[PDB]
Amino acid sequence: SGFRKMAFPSGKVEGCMVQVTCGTTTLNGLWLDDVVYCPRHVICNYEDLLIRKSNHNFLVQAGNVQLRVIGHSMQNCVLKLKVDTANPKTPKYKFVRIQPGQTFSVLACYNGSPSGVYQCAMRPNFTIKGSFLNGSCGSVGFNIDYDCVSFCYMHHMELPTGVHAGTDLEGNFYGPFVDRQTAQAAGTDTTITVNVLAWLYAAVINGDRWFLNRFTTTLNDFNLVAMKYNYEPLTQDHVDILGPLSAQTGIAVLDMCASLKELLQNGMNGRTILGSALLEDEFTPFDVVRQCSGVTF
Amino acid sequence: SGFRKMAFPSGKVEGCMVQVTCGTTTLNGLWLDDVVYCPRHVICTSEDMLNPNYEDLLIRKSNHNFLVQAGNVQLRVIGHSMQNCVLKLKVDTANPKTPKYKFVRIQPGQTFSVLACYNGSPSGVYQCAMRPNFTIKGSFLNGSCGSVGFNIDYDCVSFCYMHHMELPTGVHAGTDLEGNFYGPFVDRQTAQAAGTDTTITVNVLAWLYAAVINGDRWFLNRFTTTLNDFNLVAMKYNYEPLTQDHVDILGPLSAQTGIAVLDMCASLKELLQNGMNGRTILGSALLEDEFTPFDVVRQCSG
Ligand SMILES: C[C@@]1(C(=O)Nc2cncc3ccccc23)C(=O)Nc2ccc(Cl)cc21
Ligand SMILES: [Cl-]
Repeated sequence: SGFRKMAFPSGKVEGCMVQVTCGTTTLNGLWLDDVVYCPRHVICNYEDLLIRKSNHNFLVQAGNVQLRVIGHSMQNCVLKLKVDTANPKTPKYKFVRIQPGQTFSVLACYNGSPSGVYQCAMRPNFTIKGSFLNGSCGSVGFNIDYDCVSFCYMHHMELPTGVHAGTDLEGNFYGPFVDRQTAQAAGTDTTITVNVLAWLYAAVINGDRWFLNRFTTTLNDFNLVAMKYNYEPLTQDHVDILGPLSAQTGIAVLDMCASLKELLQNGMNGRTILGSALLEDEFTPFDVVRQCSGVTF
Repeated sequence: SGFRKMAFPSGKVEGCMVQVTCGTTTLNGLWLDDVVYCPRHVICTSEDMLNPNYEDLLIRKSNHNFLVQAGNVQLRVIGHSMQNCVLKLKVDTANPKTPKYKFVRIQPGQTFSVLACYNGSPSGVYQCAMRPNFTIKGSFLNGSCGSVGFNIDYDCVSFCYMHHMELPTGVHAGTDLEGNFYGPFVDRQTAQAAGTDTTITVNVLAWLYAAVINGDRWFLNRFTTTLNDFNLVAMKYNYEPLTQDHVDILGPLSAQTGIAVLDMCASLKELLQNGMNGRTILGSALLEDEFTPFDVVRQCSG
């Protein structure tokens, strides 16, 4: 029993974190093979700023050992520093771009030194509600699938509302954001409906059935209610994805949708679901199956 | 900005997790130097669980009965001793990935990260607090025994918990790494219940200071309270008595925000009386009690 916001073990990623210094700016780098990936704003027209830099201007540090930079290129908003030493601790990895609603683990780092690990979700507005201070830039988001680390996020900036914006590891931002000091705002956020439903199934699995009802709804009627409560549209793909949880608990997806419709119109009424007074939307249907079945890495 | 339930990076601990098999029972072990620490109930046969005599069960076991596995490599057990409710298996190989470590016993209200493992393989990491009733509200399935709780302050890993059992309410009970249980619990299948839980008042106040630091002041008020009057109200909501030690511990947060501890205590009393009124504090509709005053300073400043 128990349901917790659980991150993937960060060990495979810790072995990659390095400190990248360029002039006054100090942030984190991801050292994979002989390349160190970091936000391109470490140099701060990035093509013009980078052409003025030499390899010895980038001081890379892995523990107490300094890596010597032998090349530098830019791929969208990420700087790829070619180094002389290939990281022996480089895990099996892939660079994946995640979709909003998908969750990942963030290894927050300051001065190439991992300080904490937390779970979060790519919000529908392409921001993440992270926990970052100055020096956290270059901190990465990842998932582990068997023995392979899928890098999906690299932290770049904090928006004025306290939410965070970053890129995939190919330097492509999530959202309509740019990497410079300018007026940028996080768009109106929405709740990840498929994730709330997954968390309601986890609650059922954990012996919390008060919110269940004899009712079931149509996908059209659920989406009409969901749009009114700033909830993401639930697709037939989402219903199919919730299939295993629906099978395991005995509550059809549209039965749990009638439960969510009642929770949205009526509220929790002094009650909690999995120790929460709010509808949690940062557990995907896969996170619920992984935690309520015990998959290992 | 941002406030998250943040666990310590688990890497230093992952390198220690091993699978301990003794007969039918398979659980996790913590391999530090040439010793593998695991719950002593690994020697029990379920029908030797209501009233196990571990000294009698262990005297019957030999070193080759304990199959220890670190990855695909099998460790050879060369000795075995028992220290309270933990089994210490002396192995022939010292773990090269052994970090700088200490065994620390924690007090209720203290938090720690848990690296949940199954078959000596880490599956997840989460942040926990030792509840005032000495249980933890973990996320554990069968086969998670031996999973450890830790804090990684500086470069040293302080091991504070080893998972042993799940109580009938779904909460978990375990020991420090010296095998001493937290709480009035025993490693027996006998009827054991978690005592009435309470809210860690010092941690709620710390989380309210984190909220002030993050620009959330809606809950603040023009009132102060005596410490006695705060506890009289707090006790009625099942909140732990706030001691002068707790007030002293909150001193730095009070200094940083400019809100005296007893004024933050008046805000808390008001939140207990009124609730949130559709509002949230740091994305929560409930008063969070699993962030110590130290966790708040670490996450908000360094
Ligand atoms: C092995 C066991 C235990 O609580 N294990 C578990 C530990 N943690 C989580 C579990 C979730 C589901 C099932 C079993 C879980 C048990 O089933 N009875 C019993 C009695 C005494 C002790 Cl010290 C240990 C146990
Ligand atoms: Cl303590």
